[PDB]
Amino acid sequence: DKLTTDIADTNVFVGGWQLTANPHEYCKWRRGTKNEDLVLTDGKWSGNVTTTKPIQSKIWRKWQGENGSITVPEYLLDKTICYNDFYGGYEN
Amino acid sequence: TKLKAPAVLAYSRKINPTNALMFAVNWSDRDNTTAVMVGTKTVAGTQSVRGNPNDADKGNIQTVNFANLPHNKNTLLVKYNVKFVGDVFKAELGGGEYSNTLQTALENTDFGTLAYRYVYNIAAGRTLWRNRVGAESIETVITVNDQTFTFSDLLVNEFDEDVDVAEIADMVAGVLSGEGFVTLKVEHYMLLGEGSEVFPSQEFVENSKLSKQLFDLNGQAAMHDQKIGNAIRTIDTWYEDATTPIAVEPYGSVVRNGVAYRAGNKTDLFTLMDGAVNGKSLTEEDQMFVTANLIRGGVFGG
Amino acid sequence: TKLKAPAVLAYSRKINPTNALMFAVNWSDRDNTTAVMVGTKTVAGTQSVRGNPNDADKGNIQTVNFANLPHNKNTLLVKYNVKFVGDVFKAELGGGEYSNTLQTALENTDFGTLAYRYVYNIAAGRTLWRNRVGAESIETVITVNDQTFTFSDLLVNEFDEDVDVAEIADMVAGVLSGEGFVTLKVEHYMLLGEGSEVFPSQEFVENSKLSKQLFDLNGQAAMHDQKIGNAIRTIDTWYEDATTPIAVEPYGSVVRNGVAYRAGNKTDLFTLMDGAVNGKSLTEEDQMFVTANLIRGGVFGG
Repeated sequence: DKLTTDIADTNVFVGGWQLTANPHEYCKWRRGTKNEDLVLTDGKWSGNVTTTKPIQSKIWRKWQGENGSITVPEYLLDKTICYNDFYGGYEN
Repeated sequence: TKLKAPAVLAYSRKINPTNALMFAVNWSDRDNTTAVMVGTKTVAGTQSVRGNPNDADKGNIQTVNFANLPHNKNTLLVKYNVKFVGDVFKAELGGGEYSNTLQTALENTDFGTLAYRYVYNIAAGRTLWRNRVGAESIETVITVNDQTFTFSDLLVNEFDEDVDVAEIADMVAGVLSGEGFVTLKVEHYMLLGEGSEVFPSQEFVENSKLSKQLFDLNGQAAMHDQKIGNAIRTIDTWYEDATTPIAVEPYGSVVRNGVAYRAGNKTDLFTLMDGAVNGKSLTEEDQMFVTANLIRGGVFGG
Repeated sequence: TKLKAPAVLAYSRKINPTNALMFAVNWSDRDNTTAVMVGTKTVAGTQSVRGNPNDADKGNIQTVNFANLPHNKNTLLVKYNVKFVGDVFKAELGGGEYSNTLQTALENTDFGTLAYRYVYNIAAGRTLWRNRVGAESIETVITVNDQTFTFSDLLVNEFDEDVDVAEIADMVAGVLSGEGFVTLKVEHYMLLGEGSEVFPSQEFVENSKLSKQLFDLNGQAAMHDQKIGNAIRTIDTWYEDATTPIAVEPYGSVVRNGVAYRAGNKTDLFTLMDGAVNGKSLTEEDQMFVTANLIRGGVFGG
């Protein structure tokens, strides 16, 4: 019902609309959420991150990180993503 | 049978020390005492934590509290009063069946060894904690019911036989076995050297600007009474694989080493206490341990 | 295996120096010690701050300290007692599942060299940073267990052989390898010249505050105890690309140069102690560095 043999506008047989910008606007490749990137720079986080401590009950392996970046949706940017060494992002 | 415990059962502190005030004296002139003051100094460190090495750069730079002897006197004096109190087997706020069966259970305990280890921890200067580090000579003056006892450097981890420690422990055991009380005014003289940094009790703080804050009373350097009292009951040499005396605790628990020395091997206070009430025979060292926890105090409820 | 380090693991400071009190003497009149007073001159100037442009019109009457020699004495005398203490392997907050493995991994430490470099930093003048600069004559007197030692010409950068430092290093290594303490009363006499300006240590001021605080005990110019402790442990010539002795840090980090020499290249203390308690073969120099850190002390937890 989405990959049908029609042309529609966001469909697959698209004809007539290739001339327009419609199949590249309404059918977006890797359509994701806003996605801002909170970046860890040498152990110091950029935005509203606040490093936390995991439960240390059954962790087998936990690797630490100092550089890199985490991809946070704009919805969860409102609150602190609370990055942690064991499990990355959550709501707390 | 099987008297379990009162859930409310608690015992009070039978060894009550005062806050150990610190003064600066000379080794020859011990009467001219001057208040060692807790000042604050600022400090530039190197930010050396175990984890991330990439913040080893830039300063650590924070303020802490310090207490040094002034550079005209070379001896640290520590003043406190330790009050041993009797009625040790009565529960202050616990029940009246379990408490009296525990009283009859520990009525034949060896109070002499208990009192000797307490008076030895007082007289060997174990109430001094890091202030003994680099001391030429530790002279302990214990005045008890108008009787002055002077002690030189005694070996602390072993409770070797001394006749003056046994002399004070005679009235301390007479107090602890029955009713009444006794007071020990204890003055420590350690030749720390002119200007040596002393170590008063540190404080627990959360939002303070000081990274380390020392305990003070009107600015004078002082030790916590709970720290001194913890060093009174560092007599436990009766746990499993005993090497050094640890503090008397219901679980033999030392916070610093992070391992409880009497938990998990059925040598804690509560199992022996329930056994002593329920009528199985206790050995002498664990009887002394249970009595030491009773005179330490604590809610043994649960 | 995989003996993971305790989070509470810390070691006490084992080289405890006092504050370096500073006096004015002559070169041939060494007994007449007059205390160097920190003078303080006022400077009139308006405030210029980033956060308050409205307050720049009037204010900031600042009064900056200074310390010179008096115009009748040409020699600056620096007195401090360095206290070396033993059992550097005892953790004070750590425990003994890791610290006992460290004891049995650093028992082969040549304390002789460690102590040599400590007493050489004591004697050669590493503890006299900006006031040994430009002095035509340097002298160090060390008094230790009623023994006097005289040092005149020791270049501070390399640890060359002199039997005088070695003599003291013996008893210092015997303390540090075993149990006990030793105290070196160190008096430095440097002939700078008539009325030459001297250099006390600096208290941390804010970005604003005043220009510079010099370190005062009871009005007299002095230098910080931790700053002398930085001088004594400045023995680290065993990191990769070692040009000059740096202060033994857990990360080999100097703040004033903006670089860390042992951080991030597997020669930091923490990887070496985990290698020691997991038992891989250490060389003599990095094991000596680890023992020097344990002498320095500090919390190593994570």
